[PDB]
Amino acid sequence: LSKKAKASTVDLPIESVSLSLQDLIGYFHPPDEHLEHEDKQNRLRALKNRQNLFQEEGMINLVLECIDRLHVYSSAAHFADVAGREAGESWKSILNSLYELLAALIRGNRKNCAQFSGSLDWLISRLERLEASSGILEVLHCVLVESPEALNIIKEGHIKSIISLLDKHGRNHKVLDVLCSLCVCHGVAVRSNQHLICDNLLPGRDLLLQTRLVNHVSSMRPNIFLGVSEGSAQYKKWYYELMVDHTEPFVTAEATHLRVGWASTEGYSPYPGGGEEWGGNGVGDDLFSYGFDGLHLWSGCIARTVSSPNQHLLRTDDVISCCLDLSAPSISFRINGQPVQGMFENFNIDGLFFPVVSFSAGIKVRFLLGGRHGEFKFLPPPGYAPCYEAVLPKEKLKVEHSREYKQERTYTRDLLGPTVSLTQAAFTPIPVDT
Amino acid sequence: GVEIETISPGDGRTFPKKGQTCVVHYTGMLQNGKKFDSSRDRNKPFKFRIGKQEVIKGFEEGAAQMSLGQRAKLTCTPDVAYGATGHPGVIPPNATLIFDVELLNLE
Amino acid sequence: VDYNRAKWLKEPNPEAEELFRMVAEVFIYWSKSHNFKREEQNFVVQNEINNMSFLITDTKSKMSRKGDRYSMQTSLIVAALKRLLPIGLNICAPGDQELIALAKNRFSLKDTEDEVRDIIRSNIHLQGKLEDPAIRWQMALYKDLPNRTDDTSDPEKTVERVLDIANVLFHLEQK
Amino acid sequence: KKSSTLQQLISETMVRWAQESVIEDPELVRAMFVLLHRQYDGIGGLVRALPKTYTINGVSVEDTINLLAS
Amino acid sequence: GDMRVGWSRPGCQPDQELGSDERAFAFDGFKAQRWHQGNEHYGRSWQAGDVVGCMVDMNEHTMMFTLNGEILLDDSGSELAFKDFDVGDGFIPVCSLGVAQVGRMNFGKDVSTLKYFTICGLQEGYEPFAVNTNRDITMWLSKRLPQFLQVPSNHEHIEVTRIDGTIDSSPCLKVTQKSFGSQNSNTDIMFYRLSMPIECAEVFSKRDDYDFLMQTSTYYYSVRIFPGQEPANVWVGWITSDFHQYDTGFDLDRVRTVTVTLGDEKGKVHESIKRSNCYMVCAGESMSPGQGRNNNGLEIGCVVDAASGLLTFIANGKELSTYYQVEPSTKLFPAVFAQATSPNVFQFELGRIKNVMPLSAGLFKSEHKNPVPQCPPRLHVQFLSHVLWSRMPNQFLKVDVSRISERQGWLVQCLDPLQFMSLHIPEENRSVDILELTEQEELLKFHYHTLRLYSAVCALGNHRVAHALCSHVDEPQLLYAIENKYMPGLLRAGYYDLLIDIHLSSYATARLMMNNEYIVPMTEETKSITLFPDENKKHGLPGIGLSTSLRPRMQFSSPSFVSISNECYQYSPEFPLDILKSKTIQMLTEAVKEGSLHARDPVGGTTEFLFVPLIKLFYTLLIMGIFHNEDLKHILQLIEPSVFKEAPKEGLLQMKLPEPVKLQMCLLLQYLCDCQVRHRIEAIVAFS
Repeated sequence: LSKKAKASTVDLPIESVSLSLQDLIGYFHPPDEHLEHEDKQNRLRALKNRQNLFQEEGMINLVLECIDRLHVYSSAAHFADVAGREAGESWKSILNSLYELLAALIRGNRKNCAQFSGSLDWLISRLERLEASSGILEVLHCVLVESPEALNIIKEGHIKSIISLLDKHGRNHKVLDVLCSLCVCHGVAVRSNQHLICDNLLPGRDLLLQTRLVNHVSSMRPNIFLGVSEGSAQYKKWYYELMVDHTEPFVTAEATHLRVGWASTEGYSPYPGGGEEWGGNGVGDDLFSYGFDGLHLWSGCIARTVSSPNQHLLRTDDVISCCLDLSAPSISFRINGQPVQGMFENFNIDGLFFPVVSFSAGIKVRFLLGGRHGEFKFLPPPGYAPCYEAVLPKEKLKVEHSREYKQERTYTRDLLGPTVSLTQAAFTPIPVDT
Repeated sequence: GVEIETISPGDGRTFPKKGQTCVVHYTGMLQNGKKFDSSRDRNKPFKFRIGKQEVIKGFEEGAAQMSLGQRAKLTCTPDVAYGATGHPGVIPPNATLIFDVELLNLE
Repeated sequence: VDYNRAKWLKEPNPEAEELFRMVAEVFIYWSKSHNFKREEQNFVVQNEINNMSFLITDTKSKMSRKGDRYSMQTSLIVAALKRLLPIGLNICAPGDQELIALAKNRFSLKDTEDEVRDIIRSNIHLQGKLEDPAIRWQMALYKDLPNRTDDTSDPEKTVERVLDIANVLFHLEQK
Repeated sequence: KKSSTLQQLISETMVRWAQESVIEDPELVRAMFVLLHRQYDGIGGLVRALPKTYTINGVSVEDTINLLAS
Repeated sequence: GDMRVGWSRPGCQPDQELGSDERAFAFDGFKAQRWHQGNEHYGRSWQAGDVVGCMVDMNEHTMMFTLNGEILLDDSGSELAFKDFDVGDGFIPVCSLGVAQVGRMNFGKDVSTLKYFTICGLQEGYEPFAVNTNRDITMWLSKRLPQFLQVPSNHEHIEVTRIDGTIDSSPCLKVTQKSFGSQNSNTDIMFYRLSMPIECAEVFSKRDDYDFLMQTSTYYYSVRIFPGQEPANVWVGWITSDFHQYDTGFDLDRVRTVTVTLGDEKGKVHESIKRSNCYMVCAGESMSPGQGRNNNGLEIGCVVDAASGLLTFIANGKELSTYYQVEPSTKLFPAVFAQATSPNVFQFELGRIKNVMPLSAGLFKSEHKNPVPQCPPRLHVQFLSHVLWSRMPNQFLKVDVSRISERQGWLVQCLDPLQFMSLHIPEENRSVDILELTEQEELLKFHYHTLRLYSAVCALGNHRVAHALCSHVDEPQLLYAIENKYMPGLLRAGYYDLLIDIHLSSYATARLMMNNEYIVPMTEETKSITLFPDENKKHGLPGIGLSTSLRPRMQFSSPSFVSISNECYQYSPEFPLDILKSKTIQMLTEAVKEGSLHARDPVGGTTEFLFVPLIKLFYTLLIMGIFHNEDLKHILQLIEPSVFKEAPKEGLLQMKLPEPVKLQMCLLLQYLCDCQVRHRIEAIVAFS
């Protein structure tokens, strides 16, 4: 077929090769574990004798030659364009069967693996090809497990190729097993391989999953919903305060979380939107919340440092004044009465806003919402209104969990389905057309 | 060549001098936010002496120009942190390091 | 019984025990007699009684073709037996119900009264190892509150109750 | 009576396990029987230990520690 | 109201009605119906405050339901709600709640809390679902925020075909509509993205030319909208990992956005940053001048300059007016939002244009300087889906909220610390709780093998690699993994092994290797040793006593990464041994007490996962010799309270252990015998 002699004179025994490969795989199949011990030992002895006879007759090199001649082509369609449709339909299967036969030939045989250590370098050169990656990986695993000479042959380039296989083909645990075999074999460690794998896989922190301890973060909000619409009766400018009575900077090894600001719902639903409900995330960790932490303005899980007189992280005896102007969308902060040289603006105003504080363990804070719900320490800016004025006449102002589930006994925990939309929050009177 | 943001102000007068041992807590972070070191994780304050090349030099100037009791975020360029070689297995080549250093004590 | 069943469950009643004993013989005679089968079938078809109409009227206040005229499954006698079964279950306990269970299996393999009685009498002695939890913590947690007790039942009455509940259960699982 | 001794306790425990179940792990079987033989051959423990026993004076302790470290 | 309750198979979908398929058997009291693969009438309707007792008998394959104690009946006389179902993978309690519906599920951990169990079920030999459990059963509930997951090969509507890049073509990922032209076809919009993001430069610096192509940080990809698909229904661009907005009616004017304005002390706005999670354009408006709409497939090209964070678009060889400016370090996923109006919707084309690198160069660091476009198997097409579960945490923060006074406002206080271990997926830029790997299987397997690789790279005294690994798995993580009761068994074993290998294996091996050699200095302490503690020839507790035989010295180094001394790369990294010892003792006592009663929920899922890692850590510490005196007495009483009593509780020996646990107990007894032999040798030297 090669050398440009493509014609019907070709003598490819495609079906015969497929059948013979299946028969040989069955011939070299390892014994079942369910068998009796002595029968298993007899079958293992027969398998080892077959492997030794094949190796002495030089069948491994024949299999390698067949694999190489099949790999000169790049795809099933490319093979079929020269050999024919019937040969192309089984090119992939024949390659897989050849690799399986090689693995069965060398599996568990120290002598065969030691002899294959020489060709081990050629095997890895085609590890990246998708049609042969799994078979090459299995053969490599067998050889590395059985022969220390394979480990001695393995160098930095091969390890980097294996790590690149991780990088390109995704998360495959067989590659990790191969790396483990490279690190340790037969109770003897290879320091060079260990150092290479460490230095070439760990510092990237881009392939293996990363672990970390994260403080649980909860949120508190008043039962207030602020929204702006066309023809609505809701005031546009609002103001509230949060003052800190106590804050432990490090309750655990991770810094204490304390952010204050505003959050928006997802289109008139009372449930805060865009964020998870369990822990780890607070105000400003999504695009539905807008937070201040003393030094940074937080939004979309992104923090921008902001200047203020004697800027510092929120601590004891700190008063934060939050102002929300929905006329021209803006959110502003004032720390201890000093203005914060930063502002949120031009955010989505389709939805309901509410004051919110997010925190980890180790705080005492107090909402000041004006009136009989907390006297303001500072005079609110002109035009802005206290947050207690947004309470509906029937309801009573209350500070509660932003999410639905809190610490409680399991058999008393209330499971909640989807909640009705708070369409009555925005009072838009539409008279009958006359 | 390093620069410092305040987080919690210190006393503002007492600073490290030559021949003094700084006792600090720090939290080493990569520029993408991945933590690579933390003395608070080990629950053991880190002690290092000024001018003896005991630590990375950027951390050295940051701690030197911090004050007693102060907490600060230190940004260190690779040239003062680890350079192009990096730390094998921990720090990638040419990595800017962010530390959260609290200067607990001066001995 | 369906109306007042909870009250007898809360407070055991010798009258309920007598009623259960009563319907036990009714059920066993119902199972044994063969001509009675076609005889009840003929009586029901002559009356054209809906049978299920009584249960439909009961569950009507609570809103709760092939077998339109009559059905095997919804016999009135077996319905009464299954409604009174909770009384028997509350009178009995698993602690003798394990040997009552192999009493049913002996009945299935066709053991009659004499051998069933003597086998039960012989195998009551099989005690467990001195931890065995279900039995001891059930009965102990129940009766360590000392004042209330049901222990005034005689071994012969216990044997008779074992026998009759076993035969009722065996006939019920047969049909 | 009760075991009241580590050797008796181990001797009882190994036999009880072996006669309570057919152990499917050859490693477990070997460990159990090694332990039982050790319990019944307490003399052999000293026979093995004493040749590997050596005593030194107080002035060579540090040098012996360094040599053991190397 | 509209609520259902019953038993579901493990594979039950969270976004489908209970009983509307084969995966669940439910009772619906809103309409007094039974639900499995359809609807039938069964029972009556509850009112507010009712209690529905769900009953299953997997032996007889039966299901029953009771309302306030009374058994619900079928339309016929049958009490059984379901009669012939295969066991399959088993059944778990499940409930579904509609709009404004509130329910409570009680698994009967405290049987006294069950309202109608005694009335019906107690006498029928029905066990409460959580009767033999020590900890609360974890709860899983349908997720609210949709997430991007790979398109299944068995999807009803979406099919993805991977087309390899030839000499004259480019790699392509074609999205097709399976069910178009058949009814129940999804006319709803779908949100597709590529599995890997392009990350912008960390700091922004304010034929073709090979040098420019190598030095550039500009990447390109394209989307071909096929003829017959309306360009007004297709959006092309980039999204961030924050995008979760599944809306049937999508428009570019309603994407989440914000503007952070930073100014000086007195006005003087010095910067304004526009932030959003969706940087896309509509193909219909991108067309703009007059085209035939079908002469060739529309080719919208997206160009990202990461060195400057600039996003530009090309309609047909023509630059579009729409452009975006992203913040530094932004990770952007290629994304297409399409409402299918044809069996063939669109296709990603991962090629390149003049003077621009392909997308694979920026996606994969190994191809950072490879101009040839590539589509490795890691890159795939994901779609926004609602078929996901969320694990309700077993513990929440204890927050106390109270109105102090009218003047003082509302006090919110939280003092008790609480933490969870977060597993971060790097390519997807997302994080999960590591306890979700109980139900995520491929991630569980990969992370277990990652832990095995961590052990292997530091195995056999590789102190440098152990120090490096201390950066990736710190000791708070190790302690949390050791102590947590809800950890998967594989992860628990892996973390125990990782702790042992990083911090304890070297010295444990040194002591075990010097174990069978007795070098006894001749000192007064040695001379004071006697075979028996007192005149009564009673054996002392093994290990407890005075031993003077020479032992290897135990030394550890601090795993600091700011130092440059390098002299700490000898010795294993330091770990809190007192804390580890106390936790080991407490956990072993708890494990003995809990495994005595043979609970249904052992830590790790099996008794092996509960005991083998814990006993391995305990044995390692015992080999190291950290235990002393009272701790030795406590552990010996845990092993065997009767024999080791000092003058109904059963130790680990009389506990009906599995075979691996028996092997570890054999190791422990071997060490105790070795301690006795060492004491005998020291006494012999003292007498001699």
